Amino acid sequence: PWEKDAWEIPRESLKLEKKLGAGQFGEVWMATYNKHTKVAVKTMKPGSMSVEAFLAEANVMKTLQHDKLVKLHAVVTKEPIYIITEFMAKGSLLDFLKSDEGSKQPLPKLIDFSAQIAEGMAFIEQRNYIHRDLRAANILVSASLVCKIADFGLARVIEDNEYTAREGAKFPIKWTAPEAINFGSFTIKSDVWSFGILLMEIVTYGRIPYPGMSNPEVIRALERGYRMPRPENCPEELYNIMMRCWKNRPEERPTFEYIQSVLDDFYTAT
Amino acid sequence: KPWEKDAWEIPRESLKLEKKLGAGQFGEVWMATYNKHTKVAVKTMKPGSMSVEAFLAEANVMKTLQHDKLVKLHAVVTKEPIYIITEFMAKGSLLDFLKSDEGSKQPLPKLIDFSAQIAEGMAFIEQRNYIHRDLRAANILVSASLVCKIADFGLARVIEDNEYTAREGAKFPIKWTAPEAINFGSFTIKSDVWSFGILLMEIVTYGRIPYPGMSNPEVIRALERGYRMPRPENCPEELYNIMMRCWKNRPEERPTFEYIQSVLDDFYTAT
Ligand SMILES: CN1CCN([C@H]2CC[C@H](n3cc(-c4ccc(Oc5ccccc5)cc4)c4c(N)ncnc43)CC2)CC1
Ligand SMILES: CN1CCN([C@H]2CC[C@H](n3cc(-c4ccc(Oc5ccccc5)cc4)c4c(N)ncnc43)CC2)CC1
Repeated sequence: PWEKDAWEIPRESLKLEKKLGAGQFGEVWMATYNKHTKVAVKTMKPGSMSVEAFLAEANVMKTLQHDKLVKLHAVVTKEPIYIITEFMAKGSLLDFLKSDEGSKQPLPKLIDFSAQIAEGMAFIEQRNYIHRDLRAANILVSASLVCKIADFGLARVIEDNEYTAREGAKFPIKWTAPEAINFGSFTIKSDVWSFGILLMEIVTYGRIPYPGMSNPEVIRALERGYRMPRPENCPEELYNIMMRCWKNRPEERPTFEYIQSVLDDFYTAT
Repeated sequence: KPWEKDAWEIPRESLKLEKKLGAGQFGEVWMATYNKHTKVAVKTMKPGSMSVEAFLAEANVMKTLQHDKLVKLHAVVTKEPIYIITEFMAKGSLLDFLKSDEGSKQPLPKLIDFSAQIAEGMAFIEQRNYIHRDLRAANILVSASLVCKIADFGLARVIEDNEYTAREGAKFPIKWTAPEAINFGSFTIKSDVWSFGILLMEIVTYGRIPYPGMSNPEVIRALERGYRMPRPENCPEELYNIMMRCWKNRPEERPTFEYIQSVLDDFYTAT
């Protein structure tokens, strides 16, 4: 139980133990808080995030408490910002699906992963929040194989400046619904499109979306009604959900409440 | 057979509009036949979009801007509303071509070829102390043999701002326009250079929107803080370096089109 009164904490309360990896806009560490609590710490790169803007958003994030969302524990306000969360022992779902243990998960387990993520996104949907960067790399997996959504809303507070431009694409074209690419219209419905791509990621154990296709080829193909074909070992029930998520009109995409209910039914059937 | 060089102001009756090519904000464009034998394009301006006297004054400058990489301005019709008669370009706009089945398959050397052709045309405009004012892939035309020609050069200056054109939305697009042109109406050959950089990104991405995922306010504030579009997939560093030169904050620090044309010509043969 993280101490409820510990929100803005000093940097010295954290002992960074092990570097888990380096991303575009920050690094993540396994750490010990106050000599006793194992946590994860995301240290943002200098210039990636404003303290005032992040804190204003992080005070919304921290209220998004749900079993399928990574728990946001604390922050460090000194530059550059630290984000302190629960530690997830099996890392990202993308890495897990491409590991020895995760590549062997049977189809019912894959459906269960998808249903867990859908339940978390249904919570975000009910709370009138938006993830903005849903993909398997932003799903974390616990020691007992519970999937939790990470980085919810974080893309909104990563600044676009000379420092972050050096790091490349902020959002990946292949996961992003057409209207957010073309019009910056990020909504829960653009999250629904991304969830469809994530579902394909899960069923393919982490294959790149649209294999063999460049980003321009993906955009133009989607405009002509192309959608990723159903791959091997993908049940039609699962593929049909993906196709619903990839409707061209955002308003015609299903709710996450609908998605979770259908995924839950297909889990028990499998 | 080439256009006759004393047929400038022509009667509307000399034109047979054959097929509408598309409807724009301030006018429409038609494939037409002139005098029963000459295939042309006709841009018919919407009523209220242009003054006949102001247009004629500018059109008499535009018609002297004759160059292989600029669309040839043949004739005009002065009765309201104005018609602009030019050569016909069989593959339409470069933006549409890059998003078509055939144009989406153009190899990288061809994309560099297109860039160098446009740069050659802009170097001519630069040498003639003219200003395009609305350079983007939508305003480049492509011929049957894949020659790229610059269209609408100078036309934005004679589109009126009134109750009629205000209903058509934004006159110039924010994400294509140099900051000093947005902020102070400072349209120069150097703001064209900025726009050419955005056009070069359009070409290498086969027509993607500039600044994907970003609103217009987000683009303006990001640029003020040194953000520039990152190098995309399958964009050589040579080409991206030219874009970055075009996007210098200070206009006088942007290269000339004579420089851009020479560097793109070098990179073309290398590819
Ligand atoms: C080749 N791989 C190497 C490992 N790389 C990544 C390294 C960091 C890993 N990682 C990332 C996280 C992690 C930590 C904090 C965080 O911040 C927010 C959370 C919610 C809302 C807003 C912000 C988001 C994510 C993580 C973790 N908590 N517990 C355990 N591991 C974690 C996820 C994998 C991925 C590529
Ligand atoms: C979805 N698409 C549908 C097609 N839309 C456009 C429709 C009009 C097309 N189009 C436009 C032109 C065209 C014609 C006249 C003209 O006027 C000036 C030229 C130079 C200087 C000043 C004025 C400018 C451009 C065109 C063409 N010449 N020959 C062949 N096609 C042409 C270019 C594409 C673009 C959007």
